Amino acid sequence: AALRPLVKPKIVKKRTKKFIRHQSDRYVKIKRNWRKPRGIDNRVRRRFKGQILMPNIGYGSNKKTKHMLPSGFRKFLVHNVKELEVLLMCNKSYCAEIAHNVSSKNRKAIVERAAQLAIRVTNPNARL
Amino acid sequence: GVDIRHNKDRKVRRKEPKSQDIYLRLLVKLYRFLARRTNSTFNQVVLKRLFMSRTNRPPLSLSRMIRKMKLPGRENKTAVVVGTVTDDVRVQEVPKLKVCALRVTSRARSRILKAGGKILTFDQLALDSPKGRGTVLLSGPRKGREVYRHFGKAPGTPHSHTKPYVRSKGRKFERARGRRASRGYKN
Amino acid sequence: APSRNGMILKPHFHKDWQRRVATWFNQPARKIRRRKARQARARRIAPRPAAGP
Amino acid sequence: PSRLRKTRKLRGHVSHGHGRIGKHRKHPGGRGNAGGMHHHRINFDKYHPGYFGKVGMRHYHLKRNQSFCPTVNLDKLWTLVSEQTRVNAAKNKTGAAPIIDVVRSGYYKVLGKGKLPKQPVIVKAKFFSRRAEEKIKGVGGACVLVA
RNA sequence: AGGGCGUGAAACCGUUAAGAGGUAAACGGGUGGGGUCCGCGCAGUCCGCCCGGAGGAUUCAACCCGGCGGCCGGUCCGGCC
RNA sequence: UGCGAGUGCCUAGUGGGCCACUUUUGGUAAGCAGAACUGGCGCUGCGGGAUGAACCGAACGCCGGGUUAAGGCGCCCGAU
RNA sequence: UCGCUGGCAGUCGGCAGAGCGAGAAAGAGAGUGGCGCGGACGCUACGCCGCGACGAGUAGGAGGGCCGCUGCGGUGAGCCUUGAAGCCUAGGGCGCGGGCCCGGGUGGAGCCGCCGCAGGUGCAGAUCUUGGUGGUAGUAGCAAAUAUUCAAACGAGAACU
Ligand SMILES: [Mg+2]
Ligand SMILES: [Mg+2]
Ligand SMILES: [Mg+2]
Ligand SMILES: [Mg+2]
Ligand SMILES: [Mg+2]
Ligand SMILES: [Mg+2]
Ligand SMILES: [Mg+2]
Ligand SMILES: [Mg+2]
Ligand SMILES: [Mg+2]
Ligand SMILES: [Mg+2]
Ligand SMILES: [Mg+2]
Ligand SMILES: [Mg+2]
Ligand SMILES: [Mg+2]
Ligand SMILES: [Mg+2]
Ligand SMILES: [Mg+2]
Ligand SMILES: [Mg+2]
Ligand SMILES: [Mg+2]
Ligand SMILES: [Mg+2]
Ligand SMILES: [Mg+2]
Ligand SMILES: [Mg+2]
Ligand SMILES: [Mg+2]
Ligand SMILES: [Mg+2]
Ligand SMILES: [Mg+2]
Ligand SMILES: [Mg+2]
Ligand SMILES: [Mg+2]
Ligand SMILES: [Mg+2]
Ligand SMILES: [Mg+2]
Ligand SMILES: [Mg+2]
Ligand SMILES: [Mg+2]
Ligand SMILES: [Mg+2]
Repeated sequence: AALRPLVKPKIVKKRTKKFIRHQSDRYVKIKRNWRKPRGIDNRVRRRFKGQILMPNIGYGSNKKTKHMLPSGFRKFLVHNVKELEVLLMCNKSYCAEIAHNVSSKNRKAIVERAAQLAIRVTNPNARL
Repeated sequence: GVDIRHNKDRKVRRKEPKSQDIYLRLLVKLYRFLARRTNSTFNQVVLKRLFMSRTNRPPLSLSRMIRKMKLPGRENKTAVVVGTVTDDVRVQEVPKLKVCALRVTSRARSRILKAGGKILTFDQLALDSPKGRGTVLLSGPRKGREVYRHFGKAPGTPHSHTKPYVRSKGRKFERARGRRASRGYKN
Repeated sequence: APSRNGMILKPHFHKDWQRRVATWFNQPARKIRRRKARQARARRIAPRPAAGP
Repeated sequence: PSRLRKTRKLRGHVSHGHGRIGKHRKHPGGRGNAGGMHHHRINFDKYHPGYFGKVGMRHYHLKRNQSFCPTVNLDKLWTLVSEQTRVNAAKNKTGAAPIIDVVRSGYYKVLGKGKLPKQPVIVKAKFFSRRAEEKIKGVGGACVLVA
């Protein structure tokens, strides 16, 4: 059994789809990263019915459940074993991550030390 | 929908000092606590002035301070300046004074101490009188800066003694046509 | 074009001022050279005053 | 620092903050301060009266060294010497008067603006004004001229 | 890495697999279906205190010896600023 | 009856406008040219007018429930 | 978001005594006579907390970016041939967004976080510059000046030698 968080409230998200840039489907030169349209005659900017939506501030997530992984934990990036004693006291709320650059032999030691300290790791069997 | 306007909803006043002086921010913490947890408006005025910029807290002079402290009634009270106390060389006799100030120039300090006065920082003022009672709050002339004689009704407009922006003052610079009566007209 | 109240100025930048701009990047080198020459003169005139007559 | 200025916030806005109706053209009013008489007339009249025209004489070879004469005031008169001088002069009952030579300090003319403390002085200057002389007389003291 | 040979992107093309196809195609919102993978899913949480039962230890409170530390002496003595 | 006010600096863009009820000048008249008052469009999406810059209603953060405006309820198409 | 320019230094604990929301100013005032050793969280105050109202926007203005790129001073007893940068991905996620973090693969030598500093710092357009690649399309076309055929040889191979 994995390590459960202190509380697991029902996470509500106002929108699950991403905000794709207008006319990013038609061209390859236009990437899906959002850019606010600024054309004078642009129907997405003028918000005509049935067009692409825009990232309002109203879509913001509940502050109590923001940045929260589906398990109920908040991510934290770890590069070496010296920065797990940091999460030693943030035990039931924050999980850990091994940075992609860490080699296998150090990733091991990080994993056993986290297991000893009861800190949850979301990528515990990454490279092997 | 509601029929209102949003032009003036946001106030413009300062909420914190714009500066990063750590001693100033400690003073602000102390006086925030005092103003919140007391019922004296003196502390509110003091921190409001702590928030201000330099042009809004001009230097105060020994001459003004001595005159305003020898005004009748306010004997042996503590003068309080949220600015700077500068020295004034055109004053001869210095009385005994009890000043509290953010900073005092060296010669002003020498004059006051030799005359037998006492100079305080705002932490000592808070320790001595939390409500600031027995104090006379002063400030420097706020419109003494040279910038203010350039403001208001534009020069070259009837009945406006406004200083113009001239590169240099002399005989050949902006003195002929809107100034004389012979050269055209006079404003 | 003039704007709201301000000063009316006369920049002398209508010639070709950029083809002749004297920078001072060699100022420390010139100071070092001058003082080295000064010391050389002072020790070539052995007992005489350094500042001259 | 370019990090803090306005060009960084205008990336992505087409006109770079200069509008679209009236573009940012090159010199839409003439170079420099042209048209002072013609189409900037009311700016020049409204903020620079007297700018156009001539007045007064001409002086072909003017010498500021000839026209040089700094001034000092009776307020600042006692600052030109040490306060030891003033204290000893006030203390002394013989009646001796200290000599205040303003040419040594670097002033040529004495103008009398403010009060003067009740103490005799011999002021040794190059020029005097009538009011300064009367104030020095009133405090009780002499004005000696030097060349 | 096979002599214009480090890495080898996009536009474009070949083939394999999956899906689909009379209102050019593509797009937004809402579901549904099918896939590829993931959960290492497949009898499902623990954490304190107390009660009861079997256990096992050099074992508790108190007392004595030594060391260290924190606060005082209404006004202990001595320093330093 | 309602409402917190006063005051100072620095300042960008703009200086091609157009439409509608009532008033109104030229013209036979005009989706013509020129004015007055108010409101709009430009800068503005949304329900209705099948369709539409300015018409009628109503002005906008992301959502659940309820109720209405103008306009509608044979079928397209929600509602006799 | 704005306003209240609202609240919180009172975590005042056996040297203790748990309060400051309630219609109507101001003392949980001081004195003078007549056993068991115990009590959650909090407050990067540039933080945390509590009420109300509000949320259209071109030209333009301002603020915040723990958005992003390159380089310098500090700093992480930082990362790395047990695999850095770069690139690909029907893999898992976070953020309203700019973007970012993991997994897999390829690759083979360097790279990044935080505090400041600096700038030749973010592209969809400009009949933009340079390089490359499509549909058109196996299409247009290979038509000025009369003309070629048979046999053999060489040759891997002959309408053309
Ligand atoms: Mg438009
Ligand atoms: Mg609203
Ligand atoms: Mg608005
Ligand atoms: Mg405003
Ligand atoms: Mg301008
Ligand atoms: Mg804009
Ligand atoms: Mg501008
Ligand atoms: Mg343009
Ligand atoms: Mg213009
Ligand atoms: Mg124009
Ligand atoms: Mg210009
Ligand atoms: Mg290779
Ligand atoms: Mg290659
Ligand atoms: Mg393919
Ligand atoms: Mg197929
Ligand atoms: Mg008309
Ligand atoms: Mg326009
Ligand atoms: Mg408007
Ligand atoms: Mg509208
Ligand atoms: Mg119709
Ligand atoms: Mg509804
Ligand atoms: Mg209908
Ligand atoms: Mg808005
Ligand atoms: Mg190599
Ligand atoms: Mg560079
Ligand atoms: Mg580019
Ligand atoms: Mg491009
Ligand atoms: Mg062919
Ligand atoms: Mg053909
Ligand atoms: Mg031919």
